[PDB]
Amino acid sequence: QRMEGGPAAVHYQPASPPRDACVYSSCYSEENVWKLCEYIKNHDQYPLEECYAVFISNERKMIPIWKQQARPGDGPVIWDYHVVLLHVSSGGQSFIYDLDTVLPFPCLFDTYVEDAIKSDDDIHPQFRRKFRVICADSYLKNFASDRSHMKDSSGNWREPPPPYPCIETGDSKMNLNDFISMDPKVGWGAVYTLSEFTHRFGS
Repeated sequence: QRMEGGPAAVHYQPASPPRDACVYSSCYSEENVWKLCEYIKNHDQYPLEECYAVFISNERKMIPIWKQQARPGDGPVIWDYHVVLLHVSSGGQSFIYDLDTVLPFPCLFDTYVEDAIKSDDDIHPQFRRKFRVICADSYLKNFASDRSHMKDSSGNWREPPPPYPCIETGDSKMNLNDFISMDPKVGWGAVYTLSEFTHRFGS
């Protein structure tokens, strides 16, 4: 026997609708997470300060993620970047909302790290993961994307765009590179190593 123990939110209520009821577009995870942040803001359930947009990438923009819908099985998808929502519940128990995972929606942090992320120990160093964590309030206020990165040079869509107008602010219409970048000298939020990330939010 082992005691898995602070306070565990055993009665946790999701901050989102059911997976299938959520606004989702394949290859637009930055916008899928943005829409979850907007839903949490307009819903009177959880404070926005408890929620974070998490960008996963690296210098070479080649990161493995396991348990992904786009590739069923034991092998990973190699993304240029991926975005999930992190909810740190009042007690300190963390939950991951990833609309692209075959793990539960939402999923306990430790379970998502264990099965989806795994250790960088025996991973080829060029594939190792870094994490930019942005408060959901700061993500909604500062994030802008004109979707120019999803068009070819001829101007045709690589993947069908989301069925609503481009997200913009007063300050910018495109700053997506400042979020995907894992340079701590650019952008909003904090950039973490895997060990720093798993420690901060993991039990």
